[PDB]
Amino acid sequence: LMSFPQSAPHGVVFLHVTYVPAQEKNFTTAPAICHDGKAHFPREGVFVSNGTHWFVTQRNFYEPQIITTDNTFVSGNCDVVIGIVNNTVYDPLQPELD
Amino acid sequence: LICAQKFNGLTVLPPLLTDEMIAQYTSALLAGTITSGWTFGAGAALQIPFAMQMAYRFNGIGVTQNVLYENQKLIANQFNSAIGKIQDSLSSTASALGKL
Repeated sequence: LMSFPQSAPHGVVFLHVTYVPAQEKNFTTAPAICHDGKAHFPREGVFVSNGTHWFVTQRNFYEPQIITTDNTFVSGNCDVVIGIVNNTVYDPLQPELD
Repeated sequence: LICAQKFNGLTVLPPLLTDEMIAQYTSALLAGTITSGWTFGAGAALQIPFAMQMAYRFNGIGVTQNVLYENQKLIANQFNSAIGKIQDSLSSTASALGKL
């Protein structure tokens, strides 16, 4: 994160302010999801699951969201990728339409 | 040669670490890398499937993941062949160990 110097005779001393993750939990990932035969990857996160649903979240602090088409992007049919998992990729356009 | 050296006080204080220990160190490092990505250098290791960690390293150099998740097999083949070539280049009398 940062560092402050502090003088000392014939020398110098730093005080690094590092950042360290603390306590974790194991979850069941997967590389991708295809809602309509077309894959979906995370823009910056990773697909995880509390066991029942699915979410994407940043790689250093558990903070799930609902999979919208705005943190995901498509790269073609969903037959060639490994470990994909059938699910839905909820979209915000239709519910906000009405 | 060796005993001749010993024959005038010249000794060889043996190393503190024994090559078996060092080999175990490198094994530990290698397992840590191939299982925990780059995390364990910053606390406790975190298991994470390999392919996903590879895709992360690809995003590292500005290459979106789909290239990896669509060329995985080819990647594996290329890497294995490269390892074999290393085996050859070292096993062969071609000596990179001048620096030692």
